[PDB]
Amino acid sequence: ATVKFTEEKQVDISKIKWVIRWGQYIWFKYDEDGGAKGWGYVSEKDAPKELLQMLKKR
Amino acid sequence: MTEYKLVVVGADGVGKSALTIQLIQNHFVDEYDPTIEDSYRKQVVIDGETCLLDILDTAGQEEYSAMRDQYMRTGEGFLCVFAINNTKSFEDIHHYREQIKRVKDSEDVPMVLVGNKCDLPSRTVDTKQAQDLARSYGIPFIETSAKTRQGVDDAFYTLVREIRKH
Ligand SMILES: Nc1nc2c(ncn2[C@@H]2O[C@H](COP(=O)(O)OP(=O)(O)NP(=O)(O)O)[C@@H](O)[C@H]2O)c(=O)[nH]1
Ligand SMILES: [Ca+2]
Ligand SMILES: [Cl-]
Ligand SMILES: [Cl-]
Ligand SMILES: [Mg+2]
Repeated sequence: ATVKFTEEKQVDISKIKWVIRWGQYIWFKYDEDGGAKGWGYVSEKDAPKELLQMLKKR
Repeated sequence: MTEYKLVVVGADGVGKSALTIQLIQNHFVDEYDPTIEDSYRKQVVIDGETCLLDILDTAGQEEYSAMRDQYMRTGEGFLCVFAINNTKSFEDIHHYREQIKRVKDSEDVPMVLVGNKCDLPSRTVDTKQAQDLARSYGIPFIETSAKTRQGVDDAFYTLVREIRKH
């Protein structure tokens, strides 16, 4: 599925290439989408489960 | 099932990680992204046989030479990568090869020569030089671009085909 963030924005989970949890938020980078790579962040509260599953143990 | 123990080697910055991450995750490793040494598994179908790729993405500068040798001892086949705009990395190729043969103690080690960054306009290692080198080793040569994903599947699969030929 997709990740909603920020100017709302949706990026498909397969495009997330890097992600960590810090300071109550989840921080991620993603591949070319609409022809441009980029970053985002979502509060740990509103984070999709398959996003959170990409995090390191534990 | 049958697992293939693949080892990606080559000079620093030739695109070992970019090739491996494209194959495994369909992302492009740019200059800001992790390129650190790690292993990756992927199940694939090659010529109608399902198999598992167990891929070691090695460091350009390996910390322990005896560790690197033990990597090569375990490895069943090797992607020797250079960048087509880096003559040193190309000259570094024979180096990796001899190291692999000496450690393996064998003449028929499965091996594919990979010329990466073929998307770039400024080439300094033409196809003929690589094909010639590859010819003298008796191994295939594959041109890749981890950026555009050109030849990524080809490089690794051709390496598997090489192992299937002993
Ligand atoms: N234009 C272009 N740049 C590429 C290509 N492959 C890799 N690069 C760039 O080359 C640089 C190094 O790539 P990388 O995959 O990190 O190389 P590496 O061999 O793993 N280096 P290391 O030994 O330090 O781990 C990065 O800036 C990357 O984006 C390619 O096919 N085309
Ligand atoms: Ca095996
Ligand atoms: Cl990025
Ligand atoms: Cl095997
Ligand atoms: Mg690397």
